[PDB]
Amino acid sequence: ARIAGINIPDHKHAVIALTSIYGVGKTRSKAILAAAGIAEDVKISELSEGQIDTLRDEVAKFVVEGDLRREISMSIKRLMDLGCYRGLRHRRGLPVRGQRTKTNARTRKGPRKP
Amino acid sequence: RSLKKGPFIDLHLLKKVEKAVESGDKKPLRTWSRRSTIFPNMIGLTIAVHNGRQHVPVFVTDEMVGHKLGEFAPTRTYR
Amino acid sequence: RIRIRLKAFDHRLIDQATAEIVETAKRTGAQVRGPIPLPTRKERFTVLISPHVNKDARDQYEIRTHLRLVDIVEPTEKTVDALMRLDLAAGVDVQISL
Amino acid sequence: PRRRVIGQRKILPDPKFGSELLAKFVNILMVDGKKSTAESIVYSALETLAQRSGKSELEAFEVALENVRPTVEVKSRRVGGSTYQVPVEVRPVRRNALAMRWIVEAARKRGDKSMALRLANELSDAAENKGTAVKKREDVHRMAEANKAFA
Amino acid sequence: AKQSMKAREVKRVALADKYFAKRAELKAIISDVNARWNAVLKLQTLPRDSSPSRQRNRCRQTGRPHGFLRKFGLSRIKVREAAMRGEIPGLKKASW
Amino acid sequence: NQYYGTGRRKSSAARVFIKPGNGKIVINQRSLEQYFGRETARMVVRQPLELVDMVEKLDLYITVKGGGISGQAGAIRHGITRALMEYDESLRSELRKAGFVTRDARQVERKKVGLRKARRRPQFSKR
RNA sequence: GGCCGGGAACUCAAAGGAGACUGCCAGUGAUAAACUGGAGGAAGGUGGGGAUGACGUCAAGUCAUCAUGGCCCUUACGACCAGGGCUACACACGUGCUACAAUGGCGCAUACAAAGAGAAGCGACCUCGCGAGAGCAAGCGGACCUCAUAAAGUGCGUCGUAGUCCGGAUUGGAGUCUGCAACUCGACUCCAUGAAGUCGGAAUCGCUAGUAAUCGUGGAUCAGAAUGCCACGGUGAAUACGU
Ligand SMILES: [Mg+2]
Ligand SMILES: [Mg+2]
Ligand SMILES: [Mg+2]
Ligand SMILES: [Mg+2]
Ligand SMILES: [Mg+2]
Repeated sequence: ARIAGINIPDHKHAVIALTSIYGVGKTRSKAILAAAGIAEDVKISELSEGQIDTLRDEVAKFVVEGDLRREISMSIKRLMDLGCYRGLRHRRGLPVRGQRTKTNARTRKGPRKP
Repeated sequence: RSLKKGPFIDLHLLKKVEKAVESGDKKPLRTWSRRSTIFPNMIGLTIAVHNGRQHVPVFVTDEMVGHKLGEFAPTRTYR
Repeated sequence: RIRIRLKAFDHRLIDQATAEIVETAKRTGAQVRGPIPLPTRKERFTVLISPHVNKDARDQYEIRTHLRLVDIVEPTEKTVDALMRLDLAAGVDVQISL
Repeated sequence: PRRRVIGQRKILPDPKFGSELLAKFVNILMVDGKKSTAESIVYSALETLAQRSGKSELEAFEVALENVRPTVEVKSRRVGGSTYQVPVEVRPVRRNALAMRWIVEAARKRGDKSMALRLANELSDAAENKGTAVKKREDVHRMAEANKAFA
Repeated sequence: AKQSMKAREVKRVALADKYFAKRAELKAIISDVNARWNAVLKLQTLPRDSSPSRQRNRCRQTGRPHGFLRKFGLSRIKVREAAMRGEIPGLKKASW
Repeated sequence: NQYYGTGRRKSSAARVFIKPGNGKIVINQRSLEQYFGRETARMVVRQPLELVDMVEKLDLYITVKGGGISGQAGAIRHGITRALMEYDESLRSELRKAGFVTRDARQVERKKVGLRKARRRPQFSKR
């Protein structure tokens, strides 16, 4: 089962399977199964080939996989080219939302070095 | 994101934008207010934003409508 | 009708103020069920004891607000006289409402 | 605890079976002061113990606990600049106390699914000894006999 | 505590009734989802020091801008100096 | 005539009654098992009634408010012992040994200034 | 449905009292002080906790809360206003929160608190929105009305040891709220992304019973920002041979 995006999970719930793909998570996973009329507890095993294309159609509406990866990256690359506060804050490797860079910026800034 | 319904701007700076259209653009205007937001009518008009020392020449562009004037003037000098 | 609710801060002040209203009413009149104790609201504050620094050292404060309810069941034209303006108010608030 | 000797306060017994020994056992297993979730693990372990081994209820864990009782322990001196270990006879109140502790600490090091199962597996290998608690009980005993000098 | 800041405070408090309070009825009911015109938002050229939640609420005696309780209307240091001299009714050492 | 006993346990006020009839447990218009008492503090309500000749001795109506699970449970424990005034001062002398008539003076400690909650002094830097 | 006569018992509520004083008994001790033990009692040897911090020390802290000696500036180190900074960033440390999970996560259902605060305020019920919230809009200056549907716990089901339905950082897109104003520099919500971390080196901190620990609520500050602080309750230990 290819299931739209290149990620192919197996031997898990339908709620777990949809969360693994990029651009789709726990909230939308309920909406995709509720639209097609599929239960949360059913596994990928014991599921027909015609039943796959219904879930494949709904996930294909919203932008997912490599298209959404570049959608966020292009909005960053555009925002960096504007010459703004947030733009210079991306490229230099520091927190954009306005967190403290004095201490506890270890996520966005990166590991300690001499 | 912020400001709810309607784009909040300053009154005095709106007259300077209408001056740039009606009387025509000449030079970059030195404005102390960072509170106003960029509009479509502000495209292709030179403006200048104060940030603790002197007004920086910030050129306005088509896609700058989505952000504020204050973002384009960094206050804290580094290096 | 004759629902009167009081307020006083002191641990024993209103006890003497709510005493005199009882024997004045029930002597000439009748009924007068008596003073209901009511729950005390206590506004507990805490402020820094030192003018500078010293987080561990502080002083605690409280203002106990004691309420009472009179409840006279008999509205006679005799007992309403000699009730008003023989209270001799010692800062005790009195209110006449339902 | 210098002048004031304690009164040794008595906890209440186990409400189901009536064993005061199991009342102390549930308290060691208890974490974050949750007695309700603690006993649920303990009872689940005890039911699987007597079923697997095919022995009686109360004496299954008792004989399992009796095997993990320490014979002796040592105390750190620090008197004349050199650290001396002096072996001493552990009391019956402290004997089962340390025994019930080393069952939970041994079960904590396992890589099994539930706390009821992993603790029951420790109780299962108490009678015939391959486990971690039976390795944990014999530690000071290897240091003991050598330290018999100091007494 | 710098009497010019208290003079600045007395100005700040004295503008609350004139420019706002009465004429601050504008923007409350008028600026809402009705029927738009942006000329109501162009009335914000007023002096601004009249603002309803601008004041630090300094202590009335000294003028300290820290520890100001709304009940007493005084700073923490002036609470202890007052309370130990009585003055606040039914106030004493809290212990329970 | 009715037979009354109060009791309480950590700000949990209870009101016990005892009558001579059937052995059904009524608590806040609900059964004993339907008062969720399955885990620890399951039979602490019937702890003072352990060492008695019972079979099916007494009616009981009990109503407790305040506290949580064990606070309401321990209020019924001490409440029934005061409600033994049907049997009066005879059977209490044996009940003195058990210590269920003892009202527990242990109450939750007040929070103190410069402490995290009542005892715990927050840590400090080195020496 | 205490909801409505009514009954005033009781819980709750708070004014005034009783009770716990080594005093009743036993033993030891110079026969005295006191100690150990027992009876009665709800509470026994300062009952538990708080307030209460001697004479003085460290020329300890606060001239920045105020007061005040002296000194100094005085068309300025004053005063007013806009914007900025106090929130920076190759680093180091302390104090907290949330974790690394099956005593737990997630979903549905369900039971039990106390202490508060509230009129320039807390906001039902109702309608709209997935939601934060918005409009309409009773009641109560407060044992009534409002915040408030407390959570751990418990009943079933799912997950079965993985960087995972563990953890939430960071970033993007799109919103609400307070206010002239949220870009520097916010809270909160929605969708999506899912860094590090799988019990932490030497070393170091607190606590002796309703305590450690864990899970929640409220208040002061305040227009709007608590994981801080203060206040409250729920569940609830282990171990004290010794100096
Ligand atoms: Mg002055
Ligand atoms: Mg302010
Ligand atoms: Mg004293
Ligand atoms: Mg000095
Ligand atoms: Mg997660």
